[PDB]
Amino acid sequence: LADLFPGFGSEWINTSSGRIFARVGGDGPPLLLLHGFPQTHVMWHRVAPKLAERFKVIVADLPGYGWSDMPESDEQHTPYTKRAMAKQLIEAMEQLGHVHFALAGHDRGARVSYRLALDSPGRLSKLAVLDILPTYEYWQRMNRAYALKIYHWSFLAQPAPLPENLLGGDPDFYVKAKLASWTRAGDLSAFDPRAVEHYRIAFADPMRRHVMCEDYRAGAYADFEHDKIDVEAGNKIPVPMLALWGASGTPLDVWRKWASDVQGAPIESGNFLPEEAPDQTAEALVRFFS
Amino acid sequence: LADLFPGFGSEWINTSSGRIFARVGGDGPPLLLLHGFPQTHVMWHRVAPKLAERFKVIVADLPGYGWSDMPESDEQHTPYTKRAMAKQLIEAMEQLGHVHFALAGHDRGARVSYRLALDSPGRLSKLAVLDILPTYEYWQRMNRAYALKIYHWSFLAQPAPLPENLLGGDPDFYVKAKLASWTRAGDLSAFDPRAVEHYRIAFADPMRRHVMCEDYRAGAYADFEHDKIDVEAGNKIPVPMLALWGASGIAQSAATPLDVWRKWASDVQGAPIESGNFLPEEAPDQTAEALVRFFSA
Ligand SMILES: [Ca+2]
Ligand SMILES: [Cl-]
Ligand SMILES: [Cl-]
Repeated sequence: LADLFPGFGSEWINTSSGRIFARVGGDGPPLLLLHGFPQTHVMWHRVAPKLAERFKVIVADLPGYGWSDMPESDEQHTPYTKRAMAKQLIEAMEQLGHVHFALAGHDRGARVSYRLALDSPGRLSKLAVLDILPTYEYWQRMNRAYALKIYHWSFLAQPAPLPENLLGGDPDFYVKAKLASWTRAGDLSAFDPRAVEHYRIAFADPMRRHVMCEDYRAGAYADFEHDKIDVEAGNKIPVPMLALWGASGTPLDVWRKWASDVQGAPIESGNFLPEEAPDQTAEALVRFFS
Repeated sequence: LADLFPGFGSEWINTSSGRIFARVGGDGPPLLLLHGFPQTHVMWHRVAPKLAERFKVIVADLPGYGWSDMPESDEQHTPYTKRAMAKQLIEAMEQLGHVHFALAGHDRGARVSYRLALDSPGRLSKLAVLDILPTYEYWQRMNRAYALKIYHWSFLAQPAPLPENLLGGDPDFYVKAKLASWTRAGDLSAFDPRAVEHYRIAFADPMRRHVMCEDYRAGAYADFEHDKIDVEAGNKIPVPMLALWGASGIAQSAATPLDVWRKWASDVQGAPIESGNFLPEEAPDQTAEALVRFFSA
C-alpha cells in the first residue's frame, strides 16, 4: 500500500469507542477531512497538500473504516449512526486539543459532518459538504427513479446477513464497479491506481464490509429519524457552510432549507469530487476556509 | 429431480421465441397456470391435481424459466417483458389448439397474465391473479418504507452484470433465504423439499439467474411504461377476474388489493388468504378451492 500524503504523519487517536486513524500535516488552523463510501482517508490525497499549505490538516478514517477501529454494533446500529460517529470524532479532535475546527466531508463523511454541525455547532468554524444532500432529503425523494439510481441505500440496509453474504463472493468487482459507476467517465481513470488499491484492500475484509452495511442501516433508520426531528423543529445549521457537488452526480436550494449561511457551486464531475476535479475542489475549499 | 405431478404428461411447445415446457393433465375447459420468481412450474404441485379433476390443466414454465428455452435478451429486455411473454404463451397455447382459455398466474406469472388481459382480452375467458398488484402500482407507491421492504425490485434491475455477479458466489443461500423470507412463518416449512430442490437447481444456473434479472429489468422499465399507458389512458381489463393474495404478503402491505384491482379491471372479485407470498404452496386447499369455484362459475 502506497503512502499518498507527502509531508504528513500517521496517528492513531484514542477515543472511548476505539482508535481513529489519521494522516496529519501542515500548520495553522485545524481542518478535519472525512471520507465516505466505499473509500478511506486516501481519497483526499490530491487535495490535502494544497490545504496543508494553509491549515493543519487531519485526514481521518471514519469509525469502522480503513484503519480505524471497529466498535461493536447493536440492533439500532448505534456506533455507525452519524450522531455517534460525530461524537467519536469530536473526542478524537479533543485528544489533539482541537475543540473548534474547520470540517470538510464527502459522501458518508459529509453526513457525519452536517450531523456534527446540527448537534454540536460550537465545534465548527466552517463546514464544507461535498457530493451530498441530507439523508432525509434523499429518502423524501425515493420514488421509482431514485430507487433505481441509488439502489444501494436500500440494498445495503437490508437486514444482515443479506448484503454481507452477497458481497463476499467477489468484493473486488463490486467496489471497483461502484468507484467507476459514480464517476463522470464511468471507469477507473479518475483515480490513482494506488488509491484504488487502498479502497480494494479495505473492502476485501468482511468485517469492514459489515461496517459499511451498518452505516447504510443507520442511514435508513436512526440517521433518517434524527434528521426528521431537525426538519420538523425547523433547525438550521448556523455554521458558515459550503456545498460543492459534481454536476453529473438545485443542491444549493436544498441546503438553504438546512443552513442559514450557505454558499455553493457545481463542479463538472461525478460523485468523487476530490479525485475527479482535484484542482477545482482544492481551490474552492482553500478560498472558503481561508 | 422429482416428478411432482404424478400422472401428468409433458410437452415442449415450440414458439417463435423458443420452447415452453409444460406439464399437462386433466380434461375439461383449458386452464393455464403461470408461476413466478424464484420458482418454476412445480409451484402448482399442490393445487394442480385438484384442478385437473375439473379442467385440462397446462402448467407452464415462463419464457426463460425452468426448462423453457432462454431467448437472448436485448437492450430493452424485450423477451422478458410481460407483453412479450404473454405473446409467447399465446403462441404456445395455439399450438395446443387453445385460442380462448382460463388463466391463473402467481407473482411474475400473474404479471404476464394481467398484461395478456390488457393486450389480448379475447384470449381469456377468466383470469386469476395471485399475490400481486400491477407493476405500475408498486412503483407508484416506492417511498422510503417500500424501497426498504421490496428492495429486490431495484437491486435485480440494476444494469448487468451487477446483480449477476453478486448472485454468483452463493446462489443457494440467496434463493433459499428469499423462499423462506416470503412465507408467513419465515422458514422453508411451507414447501415440499422436492419443490425447493427444483427451485434451487434452476437458480444454480447463471443463465437462469440472468433471465430473472432481465425479468426485473423489464419490470423496472418497459413493463412499467406499458402499464403507465394503460392507467393514464383509463384502460381496464374487461375479462372476469379474481384477485387472491396472502395476508402477510407484499401486495397488501400498503394497499387494499381489491380496491387497487378495481381501478384496473371492470369485473373483479377477490379475497385474502392467511399466507405469505406463496399461496399455492402455503395454502393449497384454500387456493385450489377458490380457483375451482371461480373458473367453474
Ligand atoms: Ca405444431
Ligand atoms: Cl490519543
Ligand atoms: Cl389451505
